[PDB]
Amino acid sequence: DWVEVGLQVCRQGYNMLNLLIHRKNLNYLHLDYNFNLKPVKTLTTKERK
RNA sequence: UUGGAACGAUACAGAGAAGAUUAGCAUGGCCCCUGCGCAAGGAUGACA
Repeated sequence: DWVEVGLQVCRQGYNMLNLLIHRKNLNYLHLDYNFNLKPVKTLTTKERK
């Protein structure tokens, strides 16, 4: 069903973007399920860079 | 007891300013001046 494929692709794209986010083993950027990227805390300027 | 992280965390410190800084004397250069030495050289005074 097309809805099932859409859900699968949304989950797979979330997984791929999550893999890209934790590329350099940095865990202070969180990607929600609505695909909004936000820091998990008040990140320092070096970590922001 | 044994693992995450280790380009991190914390601790200390944080003037992340700006610099070869600055006073005296002697040397050295130049022009005199003064004294002495050295090598010569000028002009001049003096009777029986």
